Amino acid sequence: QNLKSTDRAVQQMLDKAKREGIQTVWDRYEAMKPQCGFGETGLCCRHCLQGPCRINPFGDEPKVGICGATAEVIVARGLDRSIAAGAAGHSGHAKHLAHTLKKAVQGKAASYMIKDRTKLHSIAKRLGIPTEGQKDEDIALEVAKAALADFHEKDTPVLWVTTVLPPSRVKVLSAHGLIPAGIDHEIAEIMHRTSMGCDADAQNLLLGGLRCSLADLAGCYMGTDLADILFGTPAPVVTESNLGVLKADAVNVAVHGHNPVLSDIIVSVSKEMENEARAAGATGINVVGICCTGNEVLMRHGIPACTHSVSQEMAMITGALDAMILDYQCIQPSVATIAECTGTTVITTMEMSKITGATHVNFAEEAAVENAKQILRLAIDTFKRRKGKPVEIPNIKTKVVAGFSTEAIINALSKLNANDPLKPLIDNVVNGNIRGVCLFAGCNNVKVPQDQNFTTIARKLLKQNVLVVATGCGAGALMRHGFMDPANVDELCGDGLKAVLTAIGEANGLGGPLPPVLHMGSCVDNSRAVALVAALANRLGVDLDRLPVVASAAEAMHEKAVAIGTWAVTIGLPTHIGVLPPITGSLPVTQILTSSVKDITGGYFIVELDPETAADKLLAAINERRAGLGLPW
Amino acid sequence: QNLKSTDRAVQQMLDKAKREGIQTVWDRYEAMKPQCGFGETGLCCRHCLQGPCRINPFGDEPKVGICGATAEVIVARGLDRSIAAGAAGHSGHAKHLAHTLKKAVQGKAASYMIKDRTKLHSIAKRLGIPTEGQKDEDIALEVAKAALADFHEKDTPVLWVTTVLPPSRVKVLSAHGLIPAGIDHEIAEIMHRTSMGCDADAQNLLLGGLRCSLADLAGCYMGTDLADILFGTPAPVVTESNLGVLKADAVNVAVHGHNPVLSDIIVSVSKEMENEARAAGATGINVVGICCTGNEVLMRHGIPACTHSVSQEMAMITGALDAMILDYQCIQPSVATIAECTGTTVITTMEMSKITGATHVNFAEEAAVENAKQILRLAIDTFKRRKGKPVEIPNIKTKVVAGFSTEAIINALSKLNANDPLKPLIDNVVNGNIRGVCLFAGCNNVKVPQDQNFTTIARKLLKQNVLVVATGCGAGALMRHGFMDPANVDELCGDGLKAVLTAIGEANGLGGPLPPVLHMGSCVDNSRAVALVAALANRLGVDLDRLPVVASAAEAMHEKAVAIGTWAVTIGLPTHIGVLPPITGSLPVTQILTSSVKDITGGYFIVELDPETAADKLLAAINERRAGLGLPW
Ligand code: SF4
Ligand code: SF4
Ligand code: FES
Ligand code: FES
Repeated sequence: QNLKSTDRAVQQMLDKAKREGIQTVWDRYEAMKPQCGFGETGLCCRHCLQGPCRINPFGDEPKVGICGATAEVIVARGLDRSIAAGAAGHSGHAKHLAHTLKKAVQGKAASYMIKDRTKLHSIAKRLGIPTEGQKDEDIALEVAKAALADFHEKDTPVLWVTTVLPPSRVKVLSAHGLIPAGIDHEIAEIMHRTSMGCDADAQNLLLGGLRCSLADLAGCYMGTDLADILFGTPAPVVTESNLGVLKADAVNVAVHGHNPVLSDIIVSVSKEMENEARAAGATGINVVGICCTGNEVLMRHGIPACTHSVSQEMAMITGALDAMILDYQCIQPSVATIAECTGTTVITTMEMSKITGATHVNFAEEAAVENAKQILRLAIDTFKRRKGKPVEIPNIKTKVVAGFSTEAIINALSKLNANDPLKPLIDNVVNGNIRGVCLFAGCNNVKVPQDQNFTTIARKLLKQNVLVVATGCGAGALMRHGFMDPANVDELCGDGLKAVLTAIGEANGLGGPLPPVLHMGSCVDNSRAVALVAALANRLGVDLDRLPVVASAAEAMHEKAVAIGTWAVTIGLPTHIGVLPPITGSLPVTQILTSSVKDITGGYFIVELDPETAADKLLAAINERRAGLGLPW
Repeated sequence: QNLKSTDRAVQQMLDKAKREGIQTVWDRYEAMKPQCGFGETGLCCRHCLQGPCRINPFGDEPKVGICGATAEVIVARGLDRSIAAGAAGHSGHAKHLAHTLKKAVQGKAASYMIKDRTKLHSIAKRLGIPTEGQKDEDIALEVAKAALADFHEKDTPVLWVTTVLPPSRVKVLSAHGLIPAGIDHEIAEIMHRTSMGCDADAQNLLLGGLRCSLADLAGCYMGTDLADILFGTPAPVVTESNLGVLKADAVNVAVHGHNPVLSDIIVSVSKEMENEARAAGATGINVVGICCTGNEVLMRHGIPACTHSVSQEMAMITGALDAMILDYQCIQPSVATIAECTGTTVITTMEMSKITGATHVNFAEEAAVENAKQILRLAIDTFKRRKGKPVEIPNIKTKVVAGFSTEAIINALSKLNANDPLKPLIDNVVNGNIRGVCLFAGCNNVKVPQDQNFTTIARKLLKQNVLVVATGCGAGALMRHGFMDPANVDELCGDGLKAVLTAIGEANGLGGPLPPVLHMGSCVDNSRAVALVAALANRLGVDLDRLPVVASAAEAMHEKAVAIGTWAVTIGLPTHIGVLPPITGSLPVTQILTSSVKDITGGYFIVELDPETAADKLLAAINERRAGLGLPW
């Protein structure tokens, strides 16, 4: 089972599923082999009904699409629709939060409120919305208004791009026409330009894709900003991760999907319902997180993380998961089928994301506390029905220190330098105690043994003194393998990095270091990494493409991860991807994305499936930047 | 060559291309056979990097997507992205026109103006924009404002849906949550819901697709409205079609693509440049149309139509096409490669639609007359370079009467009844002289011998007294085979229909009938058909799904045609498609789109690849509606 997952709790559940004849994501992958080579290389097009068209990677005909579309056009068009789809998901998320903030300050949804007043005012100030003399509810109205207005064309470009990147970066992107006009505007224009008989120049196509990736960044940043206003900016917290956080004698409820609008409320109400749960024979309600909405409540409330991404079905296989509460994105629809076997109540809550066979409970922000009790009451009923059944919760978990928003990282550093909090970080970059910064982001992928690329690359970078930060299921992978436990700093970290992590943790009075990897939050919270890196660029007076900062989507899966990787490249970072994206069928497109895009944005993709080799390449990219700043490396 | 195209001019050029070794769309189709069966049935998914996933239509594994996505989810998600892509193209078109109207009345683009004042005021009135006491430029500002606002969420739904359908239809659609909130909003929500681990219920998915098809209708209607304001509402015109409208001794310039913003200007300036052309040795500038922008200038200016859709390359093979001026959509990118062989100058003009190897000339509405002269001067240079070369223009053309906007049809009918212009049409429906109405729309497709389904079905309906109207390349197909020449009414039309066409043409004082098929314009001008049908519903006091009106996308190709077919079904029409859409891999999805959707919208798809059989089915659908209104049939 070690070939399927490096997670020991997951291996245990794989044996249980095998015993019980429950089919998993790894079984459905095996049954799909060998996979279509035209699709894996990107050489397939179904954009019109004359299709499908395919192109042999090598050999004889077919060599060209029926309408004349070349390999490089087919490959670029497919990549562009992937980016637009990713943009649409982060965008839908952010829009949901904007409507929620508006409803809240309109007296239309009392379960919600302005919790982070300081964040509200600073966002307002960055957007140019006057706060002086204004009611909080009115400033929030204006901020929600601004969020909604960035989805479409208007007199300004998308402000959740132009106001969050340093002016030098914005000017570089404007010079190539890459600043988005509107988030949903860019998505539609991509779908237009990639439809039949439209855009048919690889460079032109890919420039459109860079601009749409910045629409995805906007949606990520907007999501983070709005969730922080509504639910609070994260600060350091300690909790646990992996299947052992389930408790046989509790009502176990997974929150799964993406939007905290839902899960934050589940968390607060579940506390209101402890006695009801106790009456039904449970110790209480055990809320646990899966995928990004689980990261959101881990970051803000210390809710333990159960599992992530590719292994999400295994939480159900324990037999102890009473409910799985979903909103949207990255939920394997297999869970609805598996539920019949495992007794789990799968509940969908959003009108645009249903799963045949799951129970659907409309979630209205207006009725949030009421709807959440209805949902938790299904959970308690389910708990009562497994009275007497044996469960198999692997007794396996790790300790997780998390909650490192950019504000929290700045505050932590401020203990070493109150008026110039970034300076201590930059001092150690310069003296070599910190070689550079690597962001791990994105998914697990069934083609890669689960977490093997994230932990292999992270180990080699940490030994090399790289400051490692993580989000989404990259954070999931590293938390489940101990990388967020400060007790593993001695084992994992090079001396220089250890020194810095220890110097900062001591100064935050905890007699021990920060953890080996800093968990910066959900995948929209990749925007936090951007804020940090942009703050560093600004403090240094250089652009981002001169900083010794890289990203790694080491086991990428979702269209969203493709969108994130592309905007990492667009804002100037060397960006590793550890799964093959469908571009290998076109050497010209590959060459653009791994090399000449350096001349446009200064970032570039690093395609490398071998994790030790990837680590080497990421170190070389870091050290090259070090060299360009005139530092030793 | 009769197996490739039923057009004799196209057959002649196919022989020339074969002789000269120039590869065509039919050669690239042959080279693609046999085509992938997973893609043709819809059983393939590439929405994440764990893919590609496929599902055997029959047999053993694989039976399910790696994430658990079932055949019916994969099929519905693919269909939904097709609809969104179609919506995005009609939407981009309409947006282009809205910005153009705004620029114009802002003094920012003098080449453009309000030409149809009456249309401006009636649109303003239907939108609720006050006109009383207001300057035309201010009303136009407000109308452009309203157009732009329908792309996004706001206090009202999309008004180019809710104000163009009768209230009873809007209430039916609202009851199922099908009214779009915003055009680009719906496109992005589709891309979101169809991304991995999101919407996974076929019924839910397809309801989203119906709503996004109404966003496509909005964009079509908005495009028609805005192009009519700027360039004039069409009125009856006489011209010609097919390759014989090219003239060896003229500068032959094709306008190709979709937006009249461009082609209308090419038309007017080309007249300014006749002497320049005469100086270079040409008789003058011969502007001819291809695909929908060619329909637009045919409808408004009587510009002859050269060719359409699948056979567009053949205009170049004549050796006489000096320039092909493009904006976006449905242009085979092969034209850039073919140009090197044929001497044609291919010119792109829109930043989001370039073709490697073509010359690009930025077109700015602000500089429209200047840019258009630069472009025509490339044309004249090209003409001069084929001095002495032999050309092969097939001496083959048809006469085309066209320009039947809904306003023109109402005016024509008004000659038989001034204050109740629709009544004479309805009288003849009732007495049986008109069996019902069929709209032919959409593309040619290389899998079908060109035009064979459109003319076979049209012949059998016309004999049965059906009033046939047509748009886009369905209009192209029928015009090129004589169906828009009033001299063929005796041959083609049943006696009842002949009677009516003759009664109306005589009353419009022309001593002869209207043509056998009424050309209602480009594919956005399918909205004109909607206005007519809605006016008929309103005059009858019934909804559209009680009218004896059907649609046929008999040789569909583009995502746009899929979008149009789906909104035809959504507003209540029996809607034929004559090519297989990728839904056959899922019987539940097929059953929804061909049968239970009747219970939701009253319309339904009719999938039939055999044209005689299709005609039978369309007649049965018409006669069933006749029966439901209590009429004989
Ligand atoms: S767009 Fe071109 S390459 Fe794609 S399916 Fe249609 S004919 Fe084939
Ligand atoms: S979304 Fe599901 S069915 Fe589609 S490629 Fe990914 S794993 Fe396969
Ligand atoms: S030919 Fe397999 S993905 Fe299309
Ligand atoms: S397997 Fe051929 S279209 Fe994907």
